[PDB]
Amino acid sequence: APQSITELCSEYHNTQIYTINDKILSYTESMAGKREMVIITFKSGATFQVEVPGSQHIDSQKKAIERMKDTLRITYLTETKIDKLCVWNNKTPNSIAAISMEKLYAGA
Amino acid sequence: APQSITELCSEYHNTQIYTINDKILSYTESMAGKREMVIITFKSGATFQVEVPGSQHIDSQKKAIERMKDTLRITYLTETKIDKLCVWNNKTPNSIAAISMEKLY
Amino acid sequence: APQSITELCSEYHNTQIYTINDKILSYTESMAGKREMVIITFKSGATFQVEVPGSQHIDSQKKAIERMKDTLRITYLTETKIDKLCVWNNKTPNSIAAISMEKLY
Amino acid sequence: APQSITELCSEYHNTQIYTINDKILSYTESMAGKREMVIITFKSGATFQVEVPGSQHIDSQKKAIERMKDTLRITYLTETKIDKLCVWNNKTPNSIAAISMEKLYAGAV
Amino acid sequence: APQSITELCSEYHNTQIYTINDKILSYTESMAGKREMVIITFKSGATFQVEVPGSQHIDSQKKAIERMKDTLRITYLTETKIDKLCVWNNKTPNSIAAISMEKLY
Repeated sequence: APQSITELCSEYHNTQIYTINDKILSYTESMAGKREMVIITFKSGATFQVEVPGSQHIDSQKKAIERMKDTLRITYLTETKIDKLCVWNNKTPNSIAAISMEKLYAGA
Repeated sequence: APQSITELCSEYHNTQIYTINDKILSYTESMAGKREMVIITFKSGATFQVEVPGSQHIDSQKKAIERMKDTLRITYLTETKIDKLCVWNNKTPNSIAAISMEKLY
Repeated sequence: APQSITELCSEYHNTQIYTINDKILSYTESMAGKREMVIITFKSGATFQVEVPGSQHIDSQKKAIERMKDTLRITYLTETKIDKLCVWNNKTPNSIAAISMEKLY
Repeated sequence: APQSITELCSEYHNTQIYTINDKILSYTESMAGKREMVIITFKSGATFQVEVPGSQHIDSQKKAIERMKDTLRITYLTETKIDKLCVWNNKTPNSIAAISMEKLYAGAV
Repeated sequence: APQSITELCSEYHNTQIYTINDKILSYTESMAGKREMVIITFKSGATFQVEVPGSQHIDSQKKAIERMKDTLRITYLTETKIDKLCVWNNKTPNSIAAISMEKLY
């Protein structure tokens, strides 16, 4: 198993690491039919989504998607700084594949 | 996929964006049979609901409804400011379709 | 759909609105067989419960009950002030049907 | 339905109320096979568990067990004071059956 | 039932207790197909994971895994200090089997 979000992104096609290093500016959540998704944007202008569950996803991904949306909401509400985002750039807005957060009052 | 709550609202009939720009005044939650819903109101007088799961909803719009209700509760409790609300105006009170929040911290 | 907890309570028999206007004094949760419930009390002496899921509950209520119990726990932990409680008075202690929370902010 | 954790504990065999009146000292959670449980201890030395789901538990107890573990974790994290604990003393460590939490009150006893 | 994380770790093969005594430095969560996992690292350089649900895992382990990932996220967000970690060292990075947290105030 990968030990980094970067290492993890390297295993997929059409993924790309975006160094956010900032907290979420806006959180949008929809329960509208066929558009059950979450959209987050940063002051950098960057906009991402946790795309509507469908055929692009496998079964094990069902819970992961819900968890990802749970994470984005709590991250937004607690004003937690997001470090990097591994996203699929072949989707508009870019679909989130993985998220990493780092509390840096130290190093590594 | 839409990149905005406004853009998302544009894809539906009977929807309408309400610029709330305020925190939830009251949170009401019911578990009473046939009225399992959540009602939120703002000091503006505006009142909205996350309607009882019915036949008007598609299969896995089921999880989204629960999540919407989870979001409204945590938003209320944390006194988080809600920006906009895409709602279906063909329901009384207006049913929530999407919610957007932005912290200009 | 009702726009108020009071309006909602009016639709049911054996319900009654109780103006709590106070935070939860005690939170009791049981996972003991046949008594999987939650009991909350206020300094007013008032005691309420989210009764054990049974034959009087339709399947739409199943998630609502769990949500109600989730709400009471987080309300208690965050010391959030509860406004009103629509409860079924034909149960001892009174069973919670709906809860409303307001804020003078 | 009982109106108290004490009244509730009275309905069961092998149960016993412990007046903790303190916050959780340690929270231990395991996902190891056959030992999916939670263990909490207090500075009093008292140690309790939310035992691994099995035969002794029924089917509505399934969600209640998960909820109990959810409650212990949030209680621990928020440093919330636990009042009493109705536990089954026929298990080691004692298995948690119910938990009660009181929130101050200058009105007094 | 064991009464300690260390006593619990002793019941398994390929497990090992790591005394972390520190808060999580980084939290990584993936929903990418076949890599639905969580990775946490500490300033000590130590890196652990809650491995992708597979075959080693029985069935009641399904909820435990989700719970473990829920715990790591909330622990990270609240900057809570983790005491010990019982992990399976036969995986890279080491897979988390159990976690213990203490206060000592």
